[PDB]
Formats: sequence, C-alpha cells, structure tokens
Amino acid sequence: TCPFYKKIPGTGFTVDAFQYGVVEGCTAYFLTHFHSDHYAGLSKHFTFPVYCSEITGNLLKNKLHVQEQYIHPLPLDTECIVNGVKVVLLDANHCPGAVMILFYLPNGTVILHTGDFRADPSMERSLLADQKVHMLYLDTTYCSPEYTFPSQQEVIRFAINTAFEAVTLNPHALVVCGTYSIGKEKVFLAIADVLGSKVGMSQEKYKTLQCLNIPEINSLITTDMCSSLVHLLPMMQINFKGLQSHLKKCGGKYNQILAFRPTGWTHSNKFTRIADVIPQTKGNISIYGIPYSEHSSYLEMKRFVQWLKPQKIIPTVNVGTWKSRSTMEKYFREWKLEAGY
Ligand code: NI
Repeated sequence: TCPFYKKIPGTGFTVDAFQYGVVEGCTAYFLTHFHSDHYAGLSKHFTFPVYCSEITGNLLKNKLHVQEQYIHPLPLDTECIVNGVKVVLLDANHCPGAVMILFYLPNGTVILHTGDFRADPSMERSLLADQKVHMLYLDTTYCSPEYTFPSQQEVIRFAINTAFEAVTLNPHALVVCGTYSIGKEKVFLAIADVLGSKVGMSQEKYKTLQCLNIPEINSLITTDMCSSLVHLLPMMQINFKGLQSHLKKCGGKYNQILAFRPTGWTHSNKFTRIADVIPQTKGNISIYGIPYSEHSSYLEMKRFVQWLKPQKIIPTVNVGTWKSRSTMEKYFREWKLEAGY
C-alpha cells in the first residue's frame, strides 16, 4: 500500500506515488522528477491531475505519452494555488526538471518535500528563507558520514583535462560516456565542448535530451555517430566486452577507447582524492569511474538541515530497514543538539 512518507497531511495530495493504483483520497498527484523509481506506474491511460515542472511535463507527454489534459506544469519560484492549497516549486539541484515542493497548509503548517536533491548554500536564499518550515520530507540517500565527494565542478575539471590530454596524444582515440536516465549531462557535454565535437547517441536518447530546455542543444548533440568522437551508450555497455564490441562497429576509424562511468559514491572516496583517480585498463580500452553525484553528501545535507531547523524530519530514502532508520534518527538528534533547535 502507499507508504505514509508519500502522503501530505491535511491535503488530498501525494508525492511520487504512481505505482499503487488509485490512492484513496488523492485529488492531486505531484511528480518531483523524471526518474523511473519516482514515475513508476504512469502511462497514456492515467486520468488524474499530475502536477510537475515544465521540463518533467515535456518528458511525460513525449516519452510516456501521458495526455496533455492531465499534465499541469507549474513555473518555478512562484506562489500557485492547487485544489485550494498554496504551493511553490523550487529547483532541487538534481537532474533536469527536478523540484522540491513547499506546501502551505490551511492550518498554518508549512511542509517542504525535497524530492531527490543535492543541497547547496544557494538554497538558503530562495523563497525558503522567508518563513519557517515545520516538517521536512528529506532525501536521505547518503545520510552517513562516510559519504564524502568532491564538488561537481572539480569532477568536470578532471574529466575535461583527462579527455583533452588523451585525444591530443592520440587523434584516433574515441571517448565513450555511459547513461541510464536523465541527469549528469554536464559530463558528456563538457567533454564534447573541449574536443569541438557534438555528442552522438541513439534516436531514443536524442529525443529525451530534446525535452530538457537546454540552451543551444541543437549545436551540441546529434544522432550521426560517424560525425562524432564522443559517443553515449547505455551504462550496461560500459565494460571491456561491450566496448570492444562498440569499437568493431566504428569501422577502423578509431584504435583506442577512453570511457567514463559517472557513478554515485564508491568506497575509493574514503581514501583517494580526485587528482589521484586511475582507470581500469585492458589493452587499448581504459574505463574511469568518476564520483559525479546529484545527491547531497553527508556534510551538505547536515548544513541544509541545521540552517532550516525543521521541527520534524521524515526520511524518504533508506527507510526499509530498522538499522537504517535508527542510524538516521541518531544523526538527526546529533544535528539538533549541536545547533540548538
Ligand atoms: Ni532521482
């Protein structure tokens, strides 16, 4: 059944709750972003109102074929009224079109639902600064102190410098980047920009990117693989067998592959700095796992919460085990005692 952490009290609303059939009492279904564990269940047969960003609404219409009459896009940073309740959508710093949602309950309670987010100090100067938030529905993906990672800018610097050096040493090297969802487009777009190439990809993936309102996108991507030396493939193909196979397909235009796997976290983070990352190599193929995260680190999460000072926290991730739930609740209490709220 629909879990309680997907329901908004004092409303008929649910958040990211599309795989439970008709939720009894739900008058509006919000969708924070277009990732499959969140939209699971949506299709052309859905006949309830869906509230989301413009970009998520483009994806619902073009990729899932949801009928336009049931898609309600909202502008960001704007007080809107939905079924009699004031709401605001804020940028979540996750993937394209991802939002956090502020609900202003008729009884005076304010609730923030982060969706999936990567906390940032810039959030401390949005509309969140203007009133108190009582309850926080929190993306706790990396809520444990082992989870450190570098800034996105540091990671993209490494990738740009690595790729440019390799292709300048060998003009017959191919760059390959893995993907399995929207998100992390800066990785392949930044590499292609330093090399003066467009990024080549499948027709399905090109369609997906053309929904994202990225400026000048027609200048940066293409479905002509032959004219490109940065290729995008399914994350599943980013291994030695998959890459050897791909190289055979390029007809001797290339003699070396340099590949990137933008992972979340990996246990080489606790020891190794970004400057010191190395690839796995077999023959003329090298694979780099780079820690490009679109979720908060532990310290970023902690700073956001200690700034916001909520009265109650409801985790939305890692809630399935008692050991995880108990651990998270311990950190929340530490943060509260340290900061004095
Ligand atoms: Ni997500």
